[PDB]
Amino acid sequence: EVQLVESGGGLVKPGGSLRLSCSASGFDFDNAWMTWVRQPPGKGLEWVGRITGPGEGWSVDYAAPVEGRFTISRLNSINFLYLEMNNLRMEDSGLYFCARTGKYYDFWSGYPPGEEYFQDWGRGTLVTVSSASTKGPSVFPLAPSSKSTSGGTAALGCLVKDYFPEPVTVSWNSGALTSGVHTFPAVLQSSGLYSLSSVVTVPSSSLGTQTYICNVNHKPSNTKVDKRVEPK
Amino acid sequence: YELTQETGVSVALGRTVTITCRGDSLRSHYASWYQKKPGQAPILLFYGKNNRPSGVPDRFSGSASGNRASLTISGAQAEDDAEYYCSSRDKSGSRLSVFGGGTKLTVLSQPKAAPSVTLFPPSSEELQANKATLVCLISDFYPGAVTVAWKADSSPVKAGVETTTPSKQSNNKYAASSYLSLTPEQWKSHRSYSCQVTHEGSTVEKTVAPTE
Amino acid sequence: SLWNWFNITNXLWLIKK
Repeated sequence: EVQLVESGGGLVKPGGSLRLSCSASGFDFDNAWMTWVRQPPGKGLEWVGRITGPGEGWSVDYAAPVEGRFTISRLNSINFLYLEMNNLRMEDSGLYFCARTGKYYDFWSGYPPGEEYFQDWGRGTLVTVSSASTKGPSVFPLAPSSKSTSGGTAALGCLVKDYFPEPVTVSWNSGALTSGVHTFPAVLQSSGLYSLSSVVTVPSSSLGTQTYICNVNHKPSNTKVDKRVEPK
Repeated sequence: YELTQETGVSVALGRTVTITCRGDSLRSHYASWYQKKPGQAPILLFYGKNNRPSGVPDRFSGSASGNRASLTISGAQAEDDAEYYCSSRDKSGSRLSVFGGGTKLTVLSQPKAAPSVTLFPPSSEELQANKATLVCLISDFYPGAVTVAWKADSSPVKAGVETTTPSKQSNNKYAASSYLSLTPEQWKSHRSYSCQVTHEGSTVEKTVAPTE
Repeated sequence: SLWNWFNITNXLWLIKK
């Protein structure tokens, strides 16, 4: 019954600003406590801040590295939670959730102000903070050889290097080749550019008869590259 | 983070496992646990003294003693393979909340598989761009927990290494990729470069050379 | 006003001591 939908996320330059929205329905939004929670890429959850209900005068508590820059607000009339962000840093990436905060306090063992738990969550919206501009992918072939062969089957692929922003879709032989093909996840270099690899395993007795071409596509930079991989 | 958890814990299928969360504020405050799967919203599992939300199976149970809070999963099922976080107050009597380092629960539903490693030297096309990137690909291993190390000759490589986190394949096995960026001078200055991949006590090593 | 959660949790704890 409870529904939570975040929105307003995207790419933004360092020092810039952005306002995330969150709609709620299926419960009493007017008296319910709300909390924003983020998950940096490759890391775990991180408490941002909490907005209280009417009884507490809508008081808001932020995190230490957050306070003085972010601002939480709510509109009970339209059931919308807002997170205004100013002077955005790169560390503020990437994903932000809004959650319905519950309140717990055992009388005999609890200690004030008790504890806060989160009953319901949303899908969250992605907020990427980078100073890098759009760039096309530099494709390099991963040619098969004695250093990269094993029995009747051999391994060859492509190296999609230095592109931005995500994503890059790589197929083979106009999508005809799908078996044994594995597209690895992209790694984010210190330069602020993405890089991945698309490999495919094939019989060694097919290098003379069949030709292999990887089809890299990067819509953010409007670049399609058809690169043929041949043995050394 | 003032709340500490285990980096990673593994458990057999249908057996009991207990993760713990340590913090000074836990002496005065309880802790709430949450299940986190990649690309999915967190889920409240347990909170307070003895409160289990509806929808959560009875195999999940929490406890607290001293500065430690524990979550026990008697008879862990295959789908329990996920990440878990404990939430509580940062300090005793504080209005702020904070999570833990997070713990990756490894449920061995599939049989442990050996990694397939392949090392690609810098293509001549890349070398003309005054760049040299060693691509070390790893795939078809279980569980997703591997250690990759680079060597120049017999000497370990310090900086220049970037590795991805093991991701699910089509057959629910894991795969990762490591890159070692070198300058053409460095690539040609050594006799050979190696890519050591450790997995569950076993180590596979592939080697490449500037020649041929 | 007794509706401050902080006032209540504080109201309730002193009654122990």
